[PDB]
Amino acid sequence: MFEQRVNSDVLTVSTVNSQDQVTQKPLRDSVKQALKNYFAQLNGQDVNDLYELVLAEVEQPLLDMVMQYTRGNQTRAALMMGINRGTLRKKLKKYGMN
Amino acid sequence: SDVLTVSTVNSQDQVTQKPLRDSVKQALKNYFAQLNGQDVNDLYELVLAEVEQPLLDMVMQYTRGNQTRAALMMGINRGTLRKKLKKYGMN
DNA sequence: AAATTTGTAGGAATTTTCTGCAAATTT
DNA sequence: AAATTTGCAGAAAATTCCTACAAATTT
Repeated sequence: MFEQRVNSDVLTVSTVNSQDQVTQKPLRDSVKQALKNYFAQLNGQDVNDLYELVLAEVEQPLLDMVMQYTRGNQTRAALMMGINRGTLRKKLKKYGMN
Repeated sequence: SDVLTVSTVNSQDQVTQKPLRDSVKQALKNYFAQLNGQDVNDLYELVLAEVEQPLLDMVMQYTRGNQTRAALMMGINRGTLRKKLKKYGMN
């Protein structure tokens, strides 16, 4: 009765294919494509912060959404993110989301 | 100004960048919509796993398997990098 | 009025980083 | 032959979690 949903198809993005068909593709692929374009627009400059870069680029919307979902409730949000409430405040403050 | 973008196409077949953060936002909106008050429990690890894997994969490709360069580029410790690679069975 | 959340902080638990070196690999 | 990387591990540093409670807010 239940068809398998693979971990990569849990967070997906609408894409358009060669037959103008709208299909869900993994978020993984978005991250992959962004990184491929990032490397391509690098031209040998030195990087030392790529993890923090990506992490910010991904943490901000996550906090935005879980806060919208919990209607400002940091405790449910923390419980739902699977992180400590203090950690959540830290992150929120880090991104000016207070 | 935006370093991490993806390519989008509109109805006129014009291609345009958009921040990765928009993708993440869309994916989460779809996620929250799809579940009806079912409990979400470990969402941070979820997303973090969904994002760390293609990152490791791409930086390891870019550094041709060189963990030291990968780790330096990413700005984390070589041990941390190894740990993460083990975590996702990329070793 | 009662239940929940919020702000806060000291301490414990865990994770990351630092240092350093023998062995293996790449150059 | 030399330089770099790898694998590893004990310790320091940093981060996250736990605990607990008064104050504030929501139900």
